[PDB]
Amino acid sequence: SRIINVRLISMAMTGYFYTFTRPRTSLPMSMLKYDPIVRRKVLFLEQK
Amino acid sequence: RTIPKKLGAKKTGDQYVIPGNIIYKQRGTLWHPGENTIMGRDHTIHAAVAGYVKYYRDPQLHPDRQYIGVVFNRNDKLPYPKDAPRKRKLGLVAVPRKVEEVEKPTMSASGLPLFVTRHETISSVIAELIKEKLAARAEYNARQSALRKLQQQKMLARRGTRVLRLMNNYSYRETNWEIGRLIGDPGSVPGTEKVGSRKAKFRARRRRRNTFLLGIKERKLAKADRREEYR
RNA sequence: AAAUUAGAUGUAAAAAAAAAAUCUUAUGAGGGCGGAUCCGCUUCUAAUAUUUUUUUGUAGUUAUUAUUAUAAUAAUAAUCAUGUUUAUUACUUAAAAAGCUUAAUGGCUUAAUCUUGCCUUACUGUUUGAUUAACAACAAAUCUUACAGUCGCGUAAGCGGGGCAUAGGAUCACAAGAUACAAAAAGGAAAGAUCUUGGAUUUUUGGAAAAGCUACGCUAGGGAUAACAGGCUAAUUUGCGCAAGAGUGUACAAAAUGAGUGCGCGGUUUGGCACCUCGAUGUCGGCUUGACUAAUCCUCAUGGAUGCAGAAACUAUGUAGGGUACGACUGUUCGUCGAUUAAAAAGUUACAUGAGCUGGGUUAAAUACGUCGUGAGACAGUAUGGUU
RNA sequence: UAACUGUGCAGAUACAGUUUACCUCUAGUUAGACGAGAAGACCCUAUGCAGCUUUACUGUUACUAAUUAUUGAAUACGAAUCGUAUUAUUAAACCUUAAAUUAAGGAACAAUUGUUAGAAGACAGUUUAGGCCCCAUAAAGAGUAAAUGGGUGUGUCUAAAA
RNA sequence: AACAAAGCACUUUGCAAAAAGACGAUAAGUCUAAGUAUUGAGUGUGAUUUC
RNA sequence: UUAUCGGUGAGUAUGUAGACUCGGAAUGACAAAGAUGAAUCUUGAAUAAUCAGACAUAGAAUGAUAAGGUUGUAUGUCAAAAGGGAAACAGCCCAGAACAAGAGUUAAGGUUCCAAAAUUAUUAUUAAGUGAAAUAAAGAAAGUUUUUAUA
RNA sequence: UAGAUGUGCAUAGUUAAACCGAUCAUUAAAAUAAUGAAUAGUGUCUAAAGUUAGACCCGAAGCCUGGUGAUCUUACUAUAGUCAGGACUAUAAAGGUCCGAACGGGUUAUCGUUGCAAAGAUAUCCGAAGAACUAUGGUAAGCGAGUGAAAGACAACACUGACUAGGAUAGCUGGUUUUCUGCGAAACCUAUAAUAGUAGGCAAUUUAAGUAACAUCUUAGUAGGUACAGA
RNA sequence: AUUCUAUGAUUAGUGUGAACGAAAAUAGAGCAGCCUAUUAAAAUAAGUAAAAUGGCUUUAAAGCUGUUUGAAUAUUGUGGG
Ligand SMILES: [K+]
Ligand SMILES: [K+]
Ligand SMILES: [K+]
Ligand SMILES: [K+]
Ligand SMILES: [K+]
Ligand SMILES: [K+]
Ligand SMILES: [K+]
Ligand SMILES: [K+]
Ligand SMILES: [K+]
Ligand SMILES: [Mg+2]
Ligand SMILES: [Mg+2]
Ligand SMILES: [Mg+2]
Ligand SMILES: [Mg+2]
Ligand SMILES: [Mg+2]
Ligand SMILES: [Mg+2]
Ligand SMILES: [Mg+2]
Ligand SMILES: [Mg+2]
Ligand SMILES: [Mg+2]
Ligand SMILES: [Mg+2]
Ligand SMILES: [Mg+2]
Ligand SMILES: [Mg+2]
Ligand SMILES: [Mg+2]
Ligand SMILES: [Mg+2]
Ligand SMILES: [Mg+2]
Ligand SMILES: [Mg+2]
Ligand SMILES: [Mg+2]
Ligand SMILES: [Mg+2]
Ligand SMILES: [Mg+2]
Ligand SMILES: [Mg+2]
Ligand SMILES: [Mg+2]
Ligand SMILES: [Mg+2]
Ligand SMILES: [Mg+2]
Ligand SMILES: [Mg+2]
Ligand SMILES: [Mg+2]
Ligand SMILES: [Mg+2]
Ligand SMILES: [Mg+2]
Ligand SMILES: [Mg+2]
Ligand SMILES: [Mg+2]
Ligand SMILES: [Mg+2]
Ligand SMILES: [Mg+2]
Ligand SMILES: [Mg+2]
Ligand SMILES: [Mg+2]
Ligand SMILES: [Mg+2]
Ligand SMILES: [Mg+2]
Ligand SMILES: [Mg+2]
Ligand SMILES: [Mg+2]
Ligand SMILES: [Mg+2]
Ligand SMILES: [Mg+2]
Ligand SMILES: [Mg+2]
Ligand SMILES: [Mg+2]
Ligand SMILES: [Mg+2]
Ligand SMILES: [Mg+2]
Ligand SMILES: [Mg+2]
Ligand SMILES: [Mg+2]
Ligand SMILES: [Mg+2]
Ligand SMILES: [Mg+2]
Repeated sequence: SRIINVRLISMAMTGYFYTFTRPRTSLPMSMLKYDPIVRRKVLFLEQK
Repeated sequence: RTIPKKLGAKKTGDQYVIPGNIIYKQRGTLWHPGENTIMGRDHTIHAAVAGYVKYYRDPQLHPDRQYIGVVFNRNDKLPYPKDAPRKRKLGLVAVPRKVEEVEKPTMSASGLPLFVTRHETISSVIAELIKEKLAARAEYNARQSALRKLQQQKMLARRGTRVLRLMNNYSYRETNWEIGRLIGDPGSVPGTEKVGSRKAKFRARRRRRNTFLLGIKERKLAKADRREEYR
């Protein structure tokens, strides 16, 4: 209940995602990850 | 009753090992990695090369450490003198090189284009020196604008190009990897690179400061002409 | 007593050269000799280490002192310093402790700690060798390698597939993305398949949605000892002995008495164990009939006793031949009392003895009461009755 | 087909040692043959059963309530259609008495069918069998048991910046 | 000593088409009863005396 | 002011040890080469039983430094192993039974008789049948022998 | 005469699967970049086996369905019978009255216990005009429970739910039959609602291919901290 | 056309599981077609097909069914699968 599992959706609209955990009483996650569909580092943002 | 952890030595001295073989499982570094050895996340020591395990002490490296190594010759003794040439093995096999040659075909077995490419369309002597300074700066400023305009033409053509390639089921679509290389070549993430230069920013800051100060000069001088008429 | 701060080891920093010896190494002399590089022998040079080895030199600079004619010579003291003295740089400073997500253990101080800068490799696919072939199988696990893709940090070398290490479970179903495999006449679709991911005291954590009673119990078995006896043990005992002697005995250790203890025998009480299924929960009582033991109540012989005058009684040594009765009350032996008696002592023998008797017992179903339970029931309860 | 002591799956006619005993019956007697019989008696086990109890699990009913249909009118009211309220009905729904009718009463209820919800151990079936981590024990490789000894052990924390 | 018992107490039953109660794979229907609240059924108590 | 109470510093002072080990065996373990050896090992194909063990010796845990108790470890036997010895004997001491013969050769163990083989040699002790194939203790005492001192 | 017909397995691998194919799969494009997989089948007989059937053999208590029984016994029902004599009481006859035969019970003790008897004998005791006892018929019993002055009582050897026929299992127990020959265990680990079971290992056997096999010793080396010793 | 036997098939499929389990087709036994049925029957089928709901069967289709409802009229493409 204290920790939630979020989904970091790629901003290349390729449908790839990364799942990381973070506390509810925190800000949304945002990272620069490697999208294997386009094979390039793009911006991944939390789903909601 | 717990599951046994089975820590300790997995290879005794002079025992043959190949790369990756565990030699010693430990909680902390009871034995530090030495010659031709690797330490893992949990401090497990593995051979990096084929050879024979050797337990020794290196007083030159650390006064109170004990190491595990791997020697290519079972008769060798560690620690090797610091002044002796490194003993290393090639570890390669000779094979004939390839005869690859650019033979890209144009049509498939069915007679259909392998790739279809589509493009888009849409102060006496100082003044002389200062002039040489201004001209050089103005010349580069013209060259920079004469080349930045060129880059905006290659990017427009590249980002506008569409290479449709034959896939399964006789379909024609753009590959996803090529779509990734449209913005730029791999090696850096476009957008992280700083578009501007710090030196250029300083130059702009001064020019803005000059016109501001010089602006007061013109306004103050202008006010003096209005005052003269009043008087 | 308990608040903050400052402290808390020592040394070095002009500079050595040279001779041989002992190994060890060398991708040194492509050494020599046997079989350039491999292997076994090997001389020479070089380097490290070692010797306490063989020594030689130990100045210059500043100043002091002494002699010599401001200089020269000798000795003595100081000497890291061309550098913002808050100097700096290198080595050294036991162990424990602090810190490193959390207990404990190990490790780290030359970083795995701390501080700062930029980052998000806490990456995608496949893959190597191991855990003396993970857990003495399988699976879920742990560490590790390489290639391709493309990102970070760094002058560079390079490092990065989360955390110093050791404490977070699958399938099925269901849900969200991708894949373009198959599509039950055909075109689509539904429902399936592959890859990624999520929600689990799936906590009996290799993964059932799950309360009791039966003394009216049934069947198949075991007798992992359960109701008994035998067997082993001897903690304990209502079983004893010996050694020692604080103390009591008006005196005086051992006439008598004997704290807390030590060394023992023995198998009666309450226990432990479980080789063993069998006549039991008061394991035992009474009756009949014994046999044996001796740690002796009576009868017989006898030593000690300032505490044996006599009598009685006490303590101890021999000795088990014959005796140790009768009744009342207590469910029973436990016991208690009455009146006699020379005395009305004990134990072992499967309660000695129920194919010898009894049923006081050893177990029921009936009934009432009491206590416990929501209830069926239970009780080492109480009372009456109950094919030996 | 003896006694004793010893031994032994632990209480011996049968084993060991020693001792004792001529062969064979009759009548008595019941100490032993762990005497015979009764699977009679006790405890434990089975993912065997039976009965019973209940705030065990999962169900069926008694029973209560609502509703389409059989089931139509009149009026009133709310939203010609619906729904609500009341009234009446050989004026042939249906029901009761009655061979069973232009008779009498009840009455759009009741009753029955289907569906839905609640609901009694009243009844049936079935069930009732704790992981991980560190240290020592552990006998100088690893491993190693015991309702063994220790641990205020653990069922996590963490996106790095203001 | 248990069951029954006479006595006593309580609950229920108005009989207009089925009084309640019992029975009927489940009904028509039967007992109740050719009975009617002083009747029938169920429940506990257990004459009387004192309550 | 104390050879009083506690505390601190020093000690190359004395003891204590499952979680003290600076020192440190033997044993056992791993692997290399050579040698020896009775194929004892691995793999392929096919395919079992077993999953309360018991006792002995050493060393522990547990109990009470009790148990033919319970539970690890090391080694063996029995289990599934007859024969000889331990009087009789699953587990101990020897030794692994294919069948015969032999005053054959030996193990453990024995040699007066039962009962195969010594009443065989040497030196001492014991006088209690102690003892002789299952050690009852502390202790006592002009028992007796020897040794060391001693009048 | 001629032609066709009648299961099957193998001949190609690969992936989840197709496409593809001596090549295929993952690599979100492909490409020796990496990793895995490639070559005699088929039929028959003899023997041993896995699977499904009763399944090596013998043995439960129970559960369900269809039938049978109320000549025993319980209650009720119809039709009938029986109860010497005496005493008391208000009656000639009005009483769950009294003593006591027949009859009906079964209180206590003894015997009997392979009995005369699978409930008897002897004595003793209780009721004996009543809620009595007896006779011949009838009704009601087995998913639900008939009857029950109530004892889990009775319902014909059986009743905490009868008898009979049909349909079982049993990780539990017992048994499993001729000879010779070769080899020869284990009672341990892991998992399991498991501990009396089972599975996978370890591992016994068969007989082929291998061996720088395995065991032991010697020599040199290595890991690890016990006995001991110490403070 | 139906019926009987084997194969298809420890298959497709269903089901958490344990298990359950088709059809096409092939072969054999038989063979037969019709309404003018070789024994006397239709003016071509309406509360029916079907839908909702409760069950059965089953793979979700087809099929059987209580309750409440309720179609169309031939290849000149009406109706079922
Ligand atoms: K006898
Ligand atoms: K007799
Ligand atoms: K009940
Ligand atoms: K060891
Ligand atoms: K009488
Ligand atoms: K009975
Ligand atoms: K053999
Ligand atoms: K299938
Ligand atoms: K259907
Ligand atoms: Mg293994
Ligand atoms: Mg289709
Ligand atoms: Mg279709
Ligand atoms: Mg489990
Ligand atoms: Mg596990
Ligand atoms: Mg036993
Ligand atoms: Mg005195
Ligand atoms: Mg005496
Ligand atoms: Mg005297
Ligand atoms: Mg006297
Ligand atoms: Mg005499
Ligand atoms: Mg007695
Ligand atoms: Mg007897
Ligand atoms: Mg009772
Ligand atoms: Mg009571
Ligand atoms: Mg009586
Ligand atoms: Mg005996
Ligand atoms: Mg004999
Ligand atoms: Mg039950
Ligand atoms: Mg009317
Ligand atoms: Mg029940
Ligand atoms: Mg160890
Ligand atoms: Mg009264
Ligand atoms: Mg009625
Ligand atoms: Mg009463
Ligand atoms: Mg009373
Ligand atoms: Mg034992
Ligand atoms: Mg056995
Ligand atoms: Mg033997
Ligand atoms: Mg002898
Ligand atoms: Mg001879
Ligand atoms: Mg002789
Ligand atoms: Mg003697
Ligand atoms: Mg194929
Ligand atoms: Mg009769
Ligand atoms: Mg009378
Ligand atoms: Mg009378
Ligand atoms: Mg009677
Ligand atoms: Mg008799
Ligand atoms: Mg063994
Ligand atoms: Mg079993
Ligand atoms: Mg050490
Ligand atoms: Mg068929
Ligand atoms: Mg038609
Ligand atoms: Mg239909
Ligand atoms: Mg359809
Ligand atoms: Mg249809």
